[PDB]
Amino acid sequence: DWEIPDGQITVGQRIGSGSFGTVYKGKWHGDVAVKMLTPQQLQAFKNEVGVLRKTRHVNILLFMGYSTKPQLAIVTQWCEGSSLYHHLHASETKFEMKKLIDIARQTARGMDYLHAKSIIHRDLKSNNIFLHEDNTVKIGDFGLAEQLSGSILWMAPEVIRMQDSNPYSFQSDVYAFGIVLYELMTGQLPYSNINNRDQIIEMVGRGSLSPDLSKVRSNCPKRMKRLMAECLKKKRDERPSFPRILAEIEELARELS
Amino acid sequence: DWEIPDGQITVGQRIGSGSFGTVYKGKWHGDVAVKMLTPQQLQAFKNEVGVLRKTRHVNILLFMGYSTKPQLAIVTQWCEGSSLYHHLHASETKFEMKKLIDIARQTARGMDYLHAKSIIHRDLKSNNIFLHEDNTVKIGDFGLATVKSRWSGSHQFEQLSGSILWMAPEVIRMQDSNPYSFQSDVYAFGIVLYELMTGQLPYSNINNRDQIIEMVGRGSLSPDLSKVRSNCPKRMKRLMAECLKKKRDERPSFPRILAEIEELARELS
Ligand SMILES: Cc1ccc(NC(=O)c2cccc(C(C)(C)C#N)c2)cc1Nc1ccc2ncn(C)c(=O)c2c1
Ligand SMILES: Cc1ccc(NC(=O)c2cccc(C(C)(C)C#N)c2)cc1Nc1ccc2ncn(C)c(=O)c2c1
Repeated sequence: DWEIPDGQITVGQRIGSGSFGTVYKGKWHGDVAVKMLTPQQLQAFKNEVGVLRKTRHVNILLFMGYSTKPQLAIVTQWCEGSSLYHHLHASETKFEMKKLIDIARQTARGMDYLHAKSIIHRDLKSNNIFLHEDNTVKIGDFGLAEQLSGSILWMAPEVIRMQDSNPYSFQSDVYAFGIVLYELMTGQLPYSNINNRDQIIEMVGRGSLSPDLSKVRSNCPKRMKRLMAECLKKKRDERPSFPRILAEIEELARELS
Repeated sequence: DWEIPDGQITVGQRIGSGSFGTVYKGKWHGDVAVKMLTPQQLQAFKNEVGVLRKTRHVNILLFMGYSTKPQLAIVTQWCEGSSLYHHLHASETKFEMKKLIDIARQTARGMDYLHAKSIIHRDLKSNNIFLHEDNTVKIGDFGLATVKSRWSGSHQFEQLSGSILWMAPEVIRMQDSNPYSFQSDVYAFGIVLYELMTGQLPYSNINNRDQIIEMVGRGSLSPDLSKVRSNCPKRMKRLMAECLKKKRDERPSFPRILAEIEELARELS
């Protein structure tokens, strides 16, 4: 099975921490990442292992195993480099249009696979798209934790309204992908001009606010700008599905190279 | 689970073909490789899916799924680029020592993982080490041949010509009809290390295959370790010699192989 016996993993350097969980770099048949969980977090651990063991895709963080003794741990592959957010907004790594579209294609592949497996990511954003060895996209959920300040920009109008106390779906994931596409094609975050977070939460929820699509770079293909606008629509039933998103991106990638 | 429904995979270009198995490049949530088998190869298919679904490692070919309708199909990730054999021997891709050691380190990681999962590779060679995007090692078994004796308990080197260089002395002897082990896999890895550090295949000066089969089996033949390049680390040459020993019980295990290479890599920076 995927259960890793006690004493096999060599837990190294502490990478990040929050309440509930701590991530480490470790050794287990090469480089690995280990996420340690509190004994209280047993159900959450079981649900996270259950979702991760359903995935075998190049563009999804590779699940490798879990441990139950001495503590609850989730073992994945070690990602090398930084997130797409870091590249676009923290560093100033100026990518060529070819590479931008490739990242978008690799992300659509990962998202399309998840949806086919009946998995909603629930928190798709550039901070959750790892650029492994500066080339391969690895979609994961790297968060550890008003409290959702780092996810509001990618939140669909109905998610912000918490519309049925169950506002998450394949369509809300499509919306977040439209925001990732915005980031890639403009090189910036949406609502950069707006100072208050409560203004964003209120105006997006009401329908009074949407990203400025005139901010896209001059070499942004026409098909990409249309698809981004289709992904960002207010009514979720108007948004496309990922099989259509991916085929549109793949057809665009070949038309460029 | 991992069964892929009919009509999902778009089977594209034919990459390679052999007795029993044909491989294709396809589309299924991005790029994929599809291996179609004959309906008569059902047991082999089940055994191959069974072994592949036990693996989740960066340095092992990523299994993605399978289909049984209209034909038996094994779906894996699509590898980009060429094999380590192609880089070292068919081309002249001249790697720096840093990269050579990294390839060996990534291969020892993959091999160590397999052994921990109680998987003997059975046919490790530079042709089965894919250099994905010219950087990440992906160990798989890319052979489509199936050549041997189906009924032959003791059997043939006229169909195993592409694997004899990596075959341990006891594998060639087929002694006990049970010659495959973790130790025979360690031997093949010693030959991959030879290839990396010399830049050449062992016994390049010997013309007859039957001469190689006879002399290696008898103990009368072993690779010329003076052929290693001048910047080959001392630790690497010793480890290669330890991996290539005639008595299999004298060969090291991969946890140790890995530990020696990893410390060596950091010792080079
Ligand atoms: C160690 C770990 C274990 C589990 C998870 N879990 C997930 O990412 C996840 C959890 C639930 C659901 C999903 C889905 C399937 C929705 C996706 N994608 C993913 C993340 C991690 N974090 C993790 C993994 C690899 C890493 N490599 C390099 N660096 C520098 C890191 O910071 C790092 C962090
Ligand atoms: C499509 C396929 C399905 C299954 C396997 N099977 C194995 O690799 C395998 C079969 C049995 C056992 C093992 C083990 C686990 C021992 C290893 N390693 C591996 C290979 C392939 N071949 C395959 C896979 C990806 C490819 N990408 C690029 N290129 C250009 C190819 O030629 C290609 C070929």
